[PDB]
Amino acid sequence: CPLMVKVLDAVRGSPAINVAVHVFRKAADDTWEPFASGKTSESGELHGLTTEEEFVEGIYKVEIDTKSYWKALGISPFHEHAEVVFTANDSGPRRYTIAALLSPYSYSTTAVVTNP
Amino acid sequence: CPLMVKVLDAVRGSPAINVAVHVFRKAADDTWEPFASGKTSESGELHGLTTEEEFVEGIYKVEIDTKSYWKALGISPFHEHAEVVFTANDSGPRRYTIAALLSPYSYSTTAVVTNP
Amino acid sequence: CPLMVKVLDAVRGSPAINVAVHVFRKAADDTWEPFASGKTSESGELHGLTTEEEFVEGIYKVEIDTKSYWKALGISPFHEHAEVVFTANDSGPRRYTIAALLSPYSYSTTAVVTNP
Amino acid sequence: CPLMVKVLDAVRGSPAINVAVHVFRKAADDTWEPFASGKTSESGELHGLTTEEEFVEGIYKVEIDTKSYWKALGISPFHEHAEVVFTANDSGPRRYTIAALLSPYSYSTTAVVTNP
Ligand SMILES: Oc1c(Br)c(Br)c(Br)c(Br)c1Br
Ligand SMILES: Oc1c(Br)c(Br)c(Br)c(Br)c1Br
Repeated sequence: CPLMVKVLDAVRGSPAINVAVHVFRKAADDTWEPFASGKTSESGELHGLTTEEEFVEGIYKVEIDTKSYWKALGISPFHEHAEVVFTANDSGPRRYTIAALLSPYSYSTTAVVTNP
Repeated sequence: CPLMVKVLDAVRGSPAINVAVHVFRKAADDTWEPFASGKTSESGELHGLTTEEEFVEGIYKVEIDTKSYWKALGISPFHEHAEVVFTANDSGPRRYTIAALLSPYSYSTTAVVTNP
Repeated sequence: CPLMVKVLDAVRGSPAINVAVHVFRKAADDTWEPFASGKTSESGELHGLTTEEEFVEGIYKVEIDTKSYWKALGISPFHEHAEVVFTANDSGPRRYTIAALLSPYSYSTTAVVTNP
Repeated sequence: CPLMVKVLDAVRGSPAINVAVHVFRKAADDTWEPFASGKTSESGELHGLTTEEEFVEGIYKVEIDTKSYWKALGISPFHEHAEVVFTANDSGPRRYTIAALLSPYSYSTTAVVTNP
């Protein structure tokens, strides 16, 4: 899988488990079309969202439902979610790991991109 | 002004100057409607985006044009922009400072909410 | 004052108030000698640590007592403290702002160096 | 191995390869004694620093040589290194992953702690 998402909880110092993640791709008509979704595992990771064949060149958006994650832990966070928007595979296929480091009032997101 | 944005450049170690910032408010149609905008100053700050009278409760999105910023510096960026989506609530501190720390392939955004 | 520290709390989304900060300067014996110290204000800032006359080139260490801060809030922390070690250089901007963004199991520190 | 270090480059969006890492443990006499060292792999990871038997309860310091990393890339960074100081195994053996996200003038470090 060319697209992987990893979510970590900066309060507990652990993977953020069962976090919903939705991926969209900008369509020719400039609207966000559903592309893939899933939930993070016990390791805070989400694999198998797509394939090299399906993951074509385009602008993508990964929305991580951080609000539900914090609310489930008894915390009312600042952000509705964490959304990562980026152009992918414009110079050929690449492997993308989208990491998100979560705190109730702050989050960091990083992309580690490597060749297939 | 109850809403301010501050942006920093983690590569140069300085305020991120002249970064375009657009604020949107979610409408009944669930669409994003332009609310306020501007460019960060020499101190990397943007104030005077709104007033207490106009800044009512609701869902807001702050989009920071990080791609144009890195492009101007000749550094290849990953993200199209940095979006901060949140719900403004009156039963909470009155002033919101959205700080964004930028790196070409990584960014963090934090909300510092305080009283006047 | 050419050196200032600002600390934020990523859990509460506010300035980190009353955090102990100690500055050390590396001596010829390669040991750390106390240089300046204080506690962050209600705005999470610490200024007036030194003067331009005293702040000569050399290696400095800023230690932020993050453990005592989280302990006071009843949240189990990971780090003993946050250390920022750097070389001050005259052939570079004159003012240093060391910002630290705190989470119980994660922290980021950034240097914003500017001219007067 | 109960102690792993992962280093990422936030400018290139890739693992930070060949980064020197030194680990120390506070001795009964309150000085930092050498404990283990190594360099990050092509994946930005450093495994095999210690064992469950050797990694006893104590205060540890992981110093990541970020300066040499940036200098080798033609960049003069702010920090001399990134040092993570923490108490380990005080409630029994744990597995620690110390992650460091690097930028020339900023760095973030997070600890993901899990049971053996
Ligand atoms: O003033 C700030 C600076 Br400078 C940095 Br860097 C960060 Br991160 C945050 Br949050 C604030 Br508020
Ligand atoms: O594996 C990672 C972990 Br763990 C953390 Br924390 C961060 Br930040 C990043 Br980027 C990666 Br990739």
